[PDB]
Amino acid sequence: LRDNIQGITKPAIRRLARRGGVKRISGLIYEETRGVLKVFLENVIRDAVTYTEHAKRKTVTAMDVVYALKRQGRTLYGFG
Amino acid sequence: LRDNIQGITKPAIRRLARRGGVKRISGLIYEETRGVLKVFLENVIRDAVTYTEHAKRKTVTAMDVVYALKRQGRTLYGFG
Amino acid sequence: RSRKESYSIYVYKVLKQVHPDTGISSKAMGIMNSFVNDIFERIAGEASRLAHYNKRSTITSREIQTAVRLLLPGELAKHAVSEGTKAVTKYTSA
Amino acid sequence: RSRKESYSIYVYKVLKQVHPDTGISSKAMGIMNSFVNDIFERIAGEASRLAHYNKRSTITSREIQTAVRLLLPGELAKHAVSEGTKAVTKYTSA
Amino acid sequence: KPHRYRPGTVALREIRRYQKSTELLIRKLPFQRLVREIAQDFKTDLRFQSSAVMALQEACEAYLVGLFEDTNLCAIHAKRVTIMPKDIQLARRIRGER
Amino acid sequence: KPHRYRPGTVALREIRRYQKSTELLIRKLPFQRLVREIAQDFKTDLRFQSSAVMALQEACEAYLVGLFEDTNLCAIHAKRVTIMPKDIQLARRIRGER
Amino acid sequence: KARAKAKTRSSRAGLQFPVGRVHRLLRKGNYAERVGAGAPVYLAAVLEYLTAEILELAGNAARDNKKTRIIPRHLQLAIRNDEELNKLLGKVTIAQGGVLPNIQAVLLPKK
Amino acid sequence: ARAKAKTRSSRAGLQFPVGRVHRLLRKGNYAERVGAGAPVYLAAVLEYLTAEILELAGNAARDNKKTRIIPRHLQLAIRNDEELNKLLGKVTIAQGGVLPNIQAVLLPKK
DNA sequence: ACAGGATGTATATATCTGACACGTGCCTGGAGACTAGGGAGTAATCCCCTTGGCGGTTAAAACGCGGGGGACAGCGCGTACGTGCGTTTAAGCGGTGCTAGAGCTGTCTACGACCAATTGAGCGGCCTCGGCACCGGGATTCTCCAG
DNA sequence: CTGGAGAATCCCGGTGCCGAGGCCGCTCAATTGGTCGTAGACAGCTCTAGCACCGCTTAAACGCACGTACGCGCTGTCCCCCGCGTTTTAACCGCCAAGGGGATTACTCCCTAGTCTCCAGGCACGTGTCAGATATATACATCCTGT
Repeated sequence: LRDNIQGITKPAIRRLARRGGVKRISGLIYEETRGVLKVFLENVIRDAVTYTEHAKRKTVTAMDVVYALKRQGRTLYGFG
Repeated sequence: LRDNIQGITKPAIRRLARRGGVKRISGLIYEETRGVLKVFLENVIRDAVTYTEHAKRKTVTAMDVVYALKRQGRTLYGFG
Repeated sequence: RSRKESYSIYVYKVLKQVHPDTGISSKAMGIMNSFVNDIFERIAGEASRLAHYNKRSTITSREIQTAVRLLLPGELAKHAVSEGTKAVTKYTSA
Repeated sequence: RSRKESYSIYVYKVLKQVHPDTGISSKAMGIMNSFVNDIFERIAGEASRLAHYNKRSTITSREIQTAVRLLLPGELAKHAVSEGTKAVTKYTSA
Repeated sequence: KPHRYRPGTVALREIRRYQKSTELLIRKLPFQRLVREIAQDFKTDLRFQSSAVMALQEACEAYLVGLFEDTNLCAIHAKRVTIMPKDIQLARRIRGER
Repeated sequence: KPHRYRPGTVALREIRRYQKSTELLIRKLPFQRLVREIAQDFKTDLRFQSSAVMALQEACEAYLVGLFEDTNLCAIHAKRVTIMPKDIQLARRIRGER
Repeated sequence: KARAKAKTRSSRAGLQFPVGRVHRLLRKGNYAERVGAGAPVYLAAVLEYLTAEILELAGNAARDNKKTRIIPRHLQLAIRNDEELNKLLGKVTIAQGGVLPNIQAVLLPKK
Repeated sequence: ARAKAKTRSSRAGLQFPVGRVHRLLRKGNYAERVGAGAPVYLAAVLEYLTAEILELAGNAARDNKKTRIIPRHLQLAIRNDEELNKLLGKVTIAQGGVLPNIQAVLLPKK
């Protein structure tokens, strides 16, 4: 897989901003948002894959994701 | 023991802002800083007093303050 | 096979106690389950730290009470302390 | 009198093996002791959670390794993993 | 003469729409591909539960919405109604994410 | 005519002075009285170790210095050099105090 | 051999949350080498009270949404509308919960 | 006749106490069992982190023309090293001060 | 853009001075040795459930365009804040004394672990009906241009 | 300051469908009951240090006066983003199929708890002595007014 960060499209980022109560959006916001989302996703996935490797597993479970999230202070309800 | 928040003087808040790299300070900054300092101190002291009361002591120790800070994600090094 | 475990029946009992004619979905039930597990872990960890600080090898109702009034804010902590105290006093009698 | 515990002599040994002609103040030594205690507590708690997640009752060197690479960032994590693996190998070798 | 809402009113209408709603605002398949790409950067030939990718998407959307709330606060603080990358950078710097 | 420095220059020199040093910038006795007054409502006849008051002062000064750094960033964001209460409010709101 | 009829500890405490299950979890969680008899009772009471608060507020959020079933959106609305509950769960994200509807005053039309 | 005692720190080539770390692991109730290699691994990690921060702090002390590490030097060492700063970004060093930095917009105009 | 005048700040030496680092004596807590038992590693199996592909529908994304409204640069002004000085105030230092309470220390008792038998609470599975999602049609409200 | 067209939104009424909730069987985990060991509560003694007070010095706070530069309001201009229509595209849904590996069970072995004895590593204490503040004097380093 490659260049899949472009799958996070401009209208999707606009919708996320609208949920954040953003009225007007600069043109440079979308690339910045893709970068910050990539950084956040990299951190969470790195911790989750570390949890997966500790269990000698080859499948990343939802438990790994929620443990990774609550490790970053982003504790998530609804998946265990 | 009343109105001891005014003991946090305008020059003291000015020095604190100078250490924070603040070149120019508005005149209404000092009361706001006293308010935020009061809130922060109330939180930390409340936690420290809770720790002290659980130990059945009546002197707030340095360890109680350190634990109170560490509970709030503001761990302090240099007191145990 | 296996056998899982959750607070689903207890959360449902409390819901029927506080809202008799209100249901709850599986996603909301899972969120309540995660909430109960999270608060349990927070209170138990703070009580464990209290017992370790005070060089105690047992977690008592005092440790749980202090952990509750540390983690929970304000009126939430006050009412939680009242509920825990009344439950302990009711349990001791019976 | 009493009997207290600290990492002061170990921090001093490490300082002498990393900076022979350099001292350390009492406040700096206390800060280093607090740092060692805090990192110990962080790593041990993360390893405890790792053991509890996988339904394990023992904390081994692999739990500590996973906790270290979960807690330390970047080059610190890999260097610490290298140091720990080297120490474990040359400890089991003797 | 075609009808045209003035600039901003449709923006406010979709602000209300996406704050009232609760569904995921990112397409599922592109996000899953992004997640798998990052994971393959970390570990080769990994596998993901559907709930794992769903939890990742819920967390990422919550993080981005909160970040955009802080960014909007930063933009309004500068007497602006348009969010700019400087607002995002300031919000992340104050949050400590930098 | 007496020599005078232009506004902001001695301010910069004491920025450098107070970022070069490490001592506590709040007077010890007023802060200790404030700590005892705040603690008196939680519990009466309460006592404090000297190290406890020192730790409280160190933590409070570190917190206020960090808050003033974030406040300075907020003021610069609004194209100003004077920090204002709105800047402290924005910094605390983004940090999570509000 | 005249064993008395078993009474669950939750019933003795007058609770709905399981005192025995909480006691086992406290023992197995490596929190301390010993767990008092009143510790699971107190912890179960606190958990039940917090669950009751959240469920009451979420049922209220379902009432004015004219829904007879609690969904994640109702839990999110209840938690973020209550200042104390929001403070308790400030770092927690609720899946399929959404956000509170709020628009800044400067973004509204100026008239 | 017992053999000559050898500390597990010496057996692992470490300065930090493997025995004390093992006892603290078994007494902090992190798990009901603690492996043999876990304390030596943890002691190695702690000793490495101590070595890193002390190396940087001693360099700061040398740059400050002082032969004794004080809290200021530890603060400079932690905050200048971005990984060490990330590890200790939520901790405050007592008597450590702050990094000397002024925003460029505040500098004199001309 | 350059003198020079002035104030501030790194250098450069004496000079005590506490704090540091090192030496000692204990003593308690690691280390050597050995035993038992259960946790976990490994192997086998099985069956979710994850991945991959295909095809149709269409919702959403991408693109283009017109324009308006918001970002931003520039200007003016007036007031708030920085700077400096003389005055006041209370912090800080250094004593002194005293006593409240932290910190062991020994007894013992009540409380929690542990073991065995028992049973009923709770979980897995099945089933069904009604709450809510969907769809279609007014009713209503808000927007925006044109007056 | 409204009128009216237009578009979005809300209220309502009728299918329908799938998942929330109730029922049932089983089983394993909570109960009960009884015992035993030790954790801590509890009284008591000690002696540390926290509190309170006093006086003197002087650093710091404070109040005032002045001027300046910065915040903020206003204006223009301009171009960037928003609203909208059209075309494209790939997301989504449904279905199928295969096999990877999660996950459950059985066996055994080896690794860790627990003990007992023993000794030496580390801690409390004491003590020289030397980085290191701390006063000088000095040599620039900038700041700012003036030309």
